Amino acid sequence: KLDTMEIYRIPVQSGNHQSSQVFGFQVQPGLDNVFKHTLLGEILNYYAHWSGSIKLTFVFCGSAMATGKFLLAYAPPGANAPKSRKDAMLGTHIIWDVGLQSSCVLCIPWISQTHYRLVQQDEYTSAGNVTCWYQTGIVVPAGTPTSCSIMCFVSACNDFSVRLLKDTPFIEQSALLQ
Amino acid sequence: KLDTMEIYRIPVQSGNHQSSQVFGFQVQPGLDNVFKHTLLGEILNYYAHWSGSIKLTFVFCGSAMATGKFLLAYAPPGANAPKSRKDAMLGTHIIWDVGLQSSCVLCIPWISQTHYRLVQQDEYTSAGNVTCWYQTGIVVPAGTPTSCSIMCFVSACNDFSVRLLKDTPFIEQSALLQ
Amino acid sequence: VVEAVENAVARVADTISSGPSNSQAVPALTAVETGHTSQVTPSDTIQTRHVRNYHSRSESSIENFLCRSACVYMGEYHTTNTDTSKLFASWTINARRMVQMRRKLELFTYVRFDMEVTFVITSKQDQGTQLGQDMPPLTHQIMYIPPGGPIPKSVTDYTWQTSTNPSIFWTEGNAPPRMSIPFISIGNAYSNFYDGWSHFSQNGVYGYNTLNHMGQIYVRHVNGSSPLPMTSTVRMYFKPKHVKVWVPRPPRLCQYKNASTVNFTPTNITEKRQSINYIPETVKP
Amino acid sequence: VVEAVENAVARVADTISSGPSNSQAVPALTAVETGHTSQVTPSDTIQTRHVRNYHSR
Amino acid sequence: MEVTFVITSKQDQGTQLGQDMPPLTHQIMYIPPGGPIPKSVTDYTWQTSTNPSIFWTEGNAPPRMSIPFISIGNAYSNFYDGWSHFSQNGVYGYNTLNHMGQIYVRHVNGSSPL
Amino acid sequence: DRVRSITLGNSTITTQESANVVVAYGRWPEYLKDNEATAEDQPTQPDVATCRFYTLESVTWERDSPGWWWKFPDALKDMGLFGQNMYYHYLGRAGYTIHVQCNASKFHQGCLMVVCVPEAEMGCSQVDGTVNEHSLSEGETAKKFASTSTNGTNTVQSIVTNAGMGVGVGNLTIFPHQWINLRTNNCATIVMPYINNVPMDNMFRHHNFTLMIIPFVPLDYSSDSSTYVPITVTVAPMCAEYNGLRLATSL
Amino acid sequence: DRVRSITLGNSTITTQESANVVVAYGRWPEYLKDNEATAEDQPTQPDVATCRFYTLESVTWERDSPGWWWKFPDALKDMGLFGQNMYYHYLGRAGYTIHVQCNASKFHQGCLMVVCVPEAEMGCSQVDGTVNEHSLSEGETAKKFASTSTNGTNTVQSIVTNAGMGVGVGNLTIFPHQWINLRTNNCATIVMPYINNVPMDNMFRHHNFTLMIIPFVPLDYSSDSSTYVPITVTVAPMCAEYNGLRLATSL
Amino acid sequence: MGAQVSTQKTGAHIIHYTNINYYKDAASNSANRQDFSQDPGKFTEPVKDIMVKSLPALN
Amino acid sequence: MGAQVSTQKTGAHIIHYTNINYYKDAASNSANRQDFSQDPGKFTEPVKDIMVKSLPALN
Ligand SMILES: CCCCCCCCCCCCC/C=C/[C@H](O)[C@H](N)CO
Ligand SMILES: CCCCCCCCCCCCC/C=C/[C@H](O)[C@H](N)CO
Repeated sequence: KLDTMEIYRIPVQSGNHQSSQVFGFQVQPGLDNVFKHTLLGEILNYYAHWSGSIKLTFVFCGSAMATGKFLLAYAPPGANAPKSRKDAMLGTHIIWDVGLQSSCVLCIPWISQTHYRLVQQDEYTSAGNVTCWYQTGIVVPAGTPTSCSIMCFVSACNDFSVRLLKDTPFIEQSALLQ
Repeated sequence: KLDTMEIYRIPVQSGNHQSSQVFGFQVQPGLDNVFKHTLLGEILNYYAHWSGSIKLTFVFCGSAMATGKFLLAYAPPGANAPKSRKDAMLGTHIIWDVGLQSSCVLCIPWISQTHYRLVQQDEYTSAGNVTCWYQTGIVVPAGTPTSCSIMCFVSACNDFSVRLLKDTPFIEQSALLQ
Repeated sequence: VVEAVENAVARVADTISSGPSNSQAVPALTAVETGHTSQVTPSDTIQTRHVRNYHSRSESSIENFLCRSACVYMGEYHTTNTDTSKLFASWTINARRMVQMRRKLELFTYVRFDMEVTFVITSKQDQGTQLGQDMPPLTHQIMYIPPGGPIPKSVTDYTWQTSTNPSIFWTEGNAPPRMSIPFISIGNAYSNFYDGWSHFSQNGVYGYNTLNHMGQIYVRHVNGSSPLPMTSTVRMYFKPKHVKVWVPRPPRLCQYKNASTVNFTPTNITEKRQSINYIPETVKP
Repeated sequence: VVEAVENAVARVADTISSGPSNSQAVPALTAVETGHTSQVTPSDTIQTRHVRNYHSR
Repeated sequence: MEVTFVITSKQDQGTQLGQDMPPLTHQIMYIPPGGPIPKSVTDYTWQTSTNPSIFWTEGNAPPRMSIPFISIGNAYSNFYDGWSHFSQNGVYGYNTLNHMGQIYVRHVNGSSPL
Repeated sequence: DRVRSITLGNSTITTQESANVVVAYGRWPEYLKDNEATAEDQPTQPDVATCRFYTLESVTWERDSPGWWWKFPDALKDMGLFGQNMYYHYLGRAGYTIHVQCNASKFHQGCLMVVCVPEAEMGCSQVDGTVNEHSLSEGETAKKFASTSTNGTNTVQSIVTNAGMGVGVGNLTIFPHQWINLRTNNCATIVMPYINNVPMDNMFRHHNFTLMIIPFVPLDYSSDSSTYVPITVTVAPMCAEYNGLRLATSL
Repeated sequence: DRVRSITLGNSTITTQESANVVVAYGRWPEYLKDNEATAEDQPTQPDVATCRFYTLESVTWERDSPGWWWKFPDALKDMGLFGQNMYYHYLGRAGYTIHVQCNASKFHQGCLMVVCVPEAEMGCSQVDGTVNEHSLSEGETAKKFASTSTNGTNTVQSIVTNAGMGVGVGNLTIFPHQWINLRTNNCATIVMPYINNVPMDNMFRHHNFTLMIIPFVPLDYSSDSSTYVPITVTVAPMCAEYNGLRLATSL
Repeated sequence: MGAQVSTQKTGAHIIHYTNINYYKDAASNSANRQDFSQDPGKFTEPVKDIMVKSLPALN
Repeated sequence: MGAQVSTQKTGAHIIHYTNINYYKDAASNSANRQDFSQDPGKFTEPVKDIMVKSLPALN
C-alpha cells in the first residue's frame, strides 16, 4: 500500500470488535516512518533538537447515519505498550463521540526529563506511544455501507521550537547536473 | 543603399496607393538594425536593461503645394503585425495632417509586464511593432514633382532609464596599436 | 567629531492621469527645423493612468560610467638575452592602444580627472631542453620618467638610482601594485581631439600627438640572475575618478587603424533586411 | 557619535495552570472541512501546572 | 549574495617528475548576457575593461565578493508554469526566466612545460 | 487657430489646416442618467478599450466620382474590443467623433460635403420591391453613389441628386455637416451625440446614422500634377455602454 | 451559520450546507495602485461584463476515481467577454472566487480535497523529455490523474500519490484548500488574490494556478441508492484589468 | 563616527557589541540575524468568519 | 575625528556608513559615486525664444 491512497485511511467497521486494537504507533516526530515525511517531520529533519507539544486531529469519514465512540490514549515512556483497553485507559486519554462535529483533537503534552529531545531519537530520549480502541462500537441502519475509515492530521503547538541546524538525509546525488 | 543618403528617406507618391504599406519595423531600440547605430541605440548597447517611453518624430519634405494625411500606428505584442489599415487602426495610433507645421510626434508608451526589458531582446520581453499607411493620399497640382520623402527621428522621454553596465559589441581589435 | 552628509536621491518623473480632449492645443505638431527636440510625454497624446515611478538614473551618471579599470598596455621583457634592449620594457603614456577604453573616452571632446593606476605582472619559464632548478622570488622595478629626464640604456644604467623619479619595487606573490595620479596637464582640461598643427606655418605634426607629452614608463627585473632564461609580461590598468567632461560627440562607427590618427576605412550605416516593410512572424501554431 | 539599537527577544508562550471542568465549552471538537487548523493547547484538555518557558525560535 | 571561490591545483601524471614552478595566478571573469565570449586563453576579451574580474594567486585566502539583487522582476522565481512563446510552445519552465550571464576562468601564467 | 489636437484612449490626431469643430446640436455625448433609464442590470463601461480612433479603408477621388456612404454602427463591428462588446450584449449606446482627411496641393481644386444623417432610410431601384442589407452596407468598405438612374433588382436607387432618399441633395445642409474646400482646409471633424427615440438599442438591428461624402465641385488638375488623391475616414466612439450579457450572436 | 449567498455581476449562488470561506492568505483581490505600476497606458475595467460566475462542465465521481485538475487562466478563454478581453490585450490581471458543488444523500460516504496550487509546474512521464501544452490542459475539460505510473511519450506523469510534481500528496494542505466530507457539507469556496512576481502578465503564456480535486476516501453506497454523483465547478473573476490593446491573437 | 551598539545573544535563567559600516553599498553589509517576527495566522487561520475555539465549529 | 557619515544606496517600495580620509592629497580619495544632477535643456532646447509645446512652433 506504499503507493496508493489506502496508505492514509484507518479502517473501522460495525459488529463486535472490541478486543481488536484500531491503531498504534510511537511518538518519534522525525524518526518513525509514520511521521518522517509529513510537514512537521520534514522541517524537523533539518535540525538536531526539538521541544514542545504535538496536536493530532482525527476525522471520521463515514455515512451520516453511523454512530460510534472511540478512546484515544497516550502512554509515557517507561513501560511496554498497552495490550488492552483496560491498560490504555490509565494514561492520558480522551473519549471521542462521533456527531455533527466531525473532528476530535488529542493533544500530546511535553512530558520529558530534559528540555530537548534528539530528532534522531534513542532509548534515552524516548517519548512514548499512542493507541486507539473501540469505546462502544459502530452502529448503522439498513442500507448503509458497513466499513468506514478515519484520517489523522499532525501539527505543532505554540510552545514548539527546534535548534542545531544540520543537513537532511532525504536528498542525494551521484554526480553533478542533477 | 547601405552607404548612400537614400538609406534615410522613406518614399511616398501621389495616385491610388492605399493598399500599399508605407513602412514598418519592430520596437527593439538596441537590437534591430533600424535602431542600433543611432544615439539612443549606441547609448543602450553599453547597458543590459532599459525602461521608458520612446518618441518618434516624422517630417514631410515635399513641396509646399502637396497635401496628404497619414496614419501612424503602434501595436502591442501578442499578435502578428497588421496586414491592412483596418487591422492597424485598432492599436495606438495618430492621424497626421500635413500643413504649415511640418512635424508630427508618435509617442510609444511603456506598456510591459516587467519593470525592465533586455537590451538583447528575446521573445519574452518583446515590445511590438510600428506601421504607416495612407489615410487619404497625396494630392499635387501641375508643375510639381510627384514623388516625395519622409524622415524619422528617434529620442527618449523623461521617464527613461538604463542599468547593468557591460561592454559593447561594436568595437574590436586583433592586436595592440590600434 | 562626526559630520552628517546628505545625499539627494534623483528619480525619474511620474506620469499623471489624463482624460479625453477636444481643443486647439496641438502638442503633437512641431517643427524640427528650429533645432529643438520636442518635450512631449505619453499623457499628451493618449489617456493615461497615474503611476508613481521609483526608477533612478544612478548608473548612467558620468562618474559611475567611467570609474572602472581597463587595460591600456601590455609588454614583455627578459632576464637573459643577446640584445640588451629586450631586458627592459618602455613605452610612452597614453590611452589610445586598447580600443574599448579609448572609444569610451572619445564620446566627449574634453575630459578632466584624477587617475588610479594598477599593474599586473606575471612571469614564465622559457622553453629549454633541460629543466629543473629552484629560483628565489623575483623582484621588479617600475620607473616613471617625465619629459626631459635621462633615459636608461641598459638594465645596469646609473639612471635606475631613481633619486627624484618615482618608482615602485615589487615582488611576486603579493597583491598587485597601485597608486594614484592627479590631473597633470598644462591646459585646463585634457583634449581628445585637436584639429590643428604644431608649427605656425600650418604643417609639421597634425592632430593628437601635438598636445599630450606626458612622459614614459620603464620596467626591469631587479635580480640580474637566472642562468636559465625567464620572460615577464606587464599589464597596466587605468581608472579615472573625480571626473568632468564637456562637448559630447557621436560614437565612433568605423574601426580604428593606428594610435596616432583618426584614419578609417569607409563602413556602412547598418546591415540590410528584405524590404522596407519586412516583419518577422513569431505567432504561429 | 554612537547609536543604540534595541533587539527584541522573542520567546515561546508560557503554559498556564488549569483545573477540573464540567461545562458546555468543547475546545476539542472541531471540523477540518473549513480549512482551519485548531489552536488548542494542553491546558484545554488536561490539568496543567504553570511553567515559565524561556525557549526562543 | 556573497560569493566565495576555492581553487586547487595538482600535477598531471607523467613519467619524469621534478621541477620547481613559480606561484600560479588565476583569472575569473563574469560576463552578463550580451557580452563577447572568449575563444581561447589568449583572446582579446580577457582585457576585462568593463566586465568585473578577480585575479588571485595560490597560497592566499579564498577570494570573496558580494552581489546585489539582480533581476528584471520584483522577486526571483523558483517555479514557472508557462512558456516562452505566445503560441504556448517553445521552452517550458525555469530556463525561460533566469538569464543571468556566465563565468569564465583561466590560468594567467601561460606556462608549464609539464 | 488652424492647428488642432485630439486625444482619445491611446490614439491622437494632429492637424494643421482645420476649420473648426461641429458639435451636432450643441450637445456633447454623455452617459445615461438614473431618471432616464429603464434596463435594471448594472452596465459595463470599458472606457479606453472601446473609446479610441479606428481607421477605415480609403477611397480614391477621381475626376468623375459621384460619392460614398457608410452606415454606423455595423462599420465598426470588426474593430477591436468595440466589436467584441457589440457581439455579447443585447443593448449598446455610444456617441462618436468623426474625422475625414483629404490633402492636395495649391494647384488642385475641388469641394466635398461631409454630412451625418440620422435614420437615413433608403429606397429600392424597383419601386414594387424591398431592399436587403447587403445593398445598404458593406461594413468598412464604402457603397458608391451612381451617375444616372439605377435599374435591376435588389440594388438601391442611388443617383446622387436624390441622395437615395427622395430629397434634393442641396438641402442636406439641414443636418450636421462641414465642407472640405481644397484651397482652404484639408480635414473635417464632427462630434455626434446619441440620437434615438429610446435610451438604448440593439446595435446589429438598427443603423443609427449614415455618413455621406459628396463632391460638389469635381477634382481638377493640370499637366504633371499628382493624379492620385485619396480620402480617409477615422471614427472614435465616446461614452460607450452595454447591457444584457449573454452568449455571442452569429450573423 | 451554514447558509450563504454570493452575488457578482448578474449572477448569484446560494448554499444551505457550507462550512466557511477561505481567503487565500488573508488578502482580498484589489486593483493595482500607482506606486506599484510600470505600464503607462490607461487600463480598461469592464467590471460587470467580466466579473461574474462562469460554470465549467461536470465530471462523474466513480468508485475508483483518482482525481482531476484544471489550469487557470486558459480555462476561461472562451467564456463571454472575459475571453474576448483576453484575446485583444497583452497584459491582464485578476483575482478569483472558486465554488465547488457536490451533493449526496445521508446514506453515501466519501471525502474530497479541493486545493489551489500557484505555479504548479509538472513533469513528463519520460524523464529525458519535455511536456507539451495539450498534456497540461484541455480548456474547460478536466485532465485526469492516474492510478499507477504512466508511460509512453508526451503524457504527464500523473500517478496521484506524487500529484505530478514530485511531492507527497498529503502535504498539499500547505496551500489554500478545503474539504468536502459528504456527511458534513456539500460545497467548497476559495477566494484567491492575484499572486505573481510581476504586477501584470500575459494570460495565454503563463498559468497562474492549478485547481486540484482529489478524493481521499472513495465513494461508497449500498443496495439501491443513487449511483450517479456529479461534481461541478464555478469560477468568477474579480478586479479584472487589461493593458496593451492591439489586434487579436490567434492560437 | 556612525557606530552602532547593540545587545548580544545570551542565555536566561559587557553584553553589547559595536559595528561600523565600511562600504558605500548596502549589499556589502553583514546579515540581519537578529529580527524575530511571526505571523502564523496567515497560514493556519485563513477563514472569513472568526472561529472562537470554545464554541462549536458549525451549527 | 573628521569622520563622515552618509546614507547608503537602498531600494524603495543601519542604512548609513562611515568614512575617514587617510592621506594628505585629495587625489587619494575614493570616487564621488553619489552625485546625481541633470541639465538636459542645454542640448535639447538650445533656442533663443521659448517654445511652449501646446502652441504651434511657427506662425
Ligand atoms: C611609476 C609610478 C607611477 C606610474 C606612472 C603613471 C602616471 C601616468 C601619467 C598620468 C596620465 C593620465 C592621464 C592621461 C590620459 C589621457 O589624457 C586620456 N587618454 C585622455 O586624454
Ligand atoms: C567575477 C566576479 C563576480 C562573480 C560573479 C557572480 C555573480 C553571480 C550572479 C548573481 C546570481 C545570484 C542569484 C541567482 C540565484 C537564483 O536566483 C536562485 N537559484 C533562485 O532563483
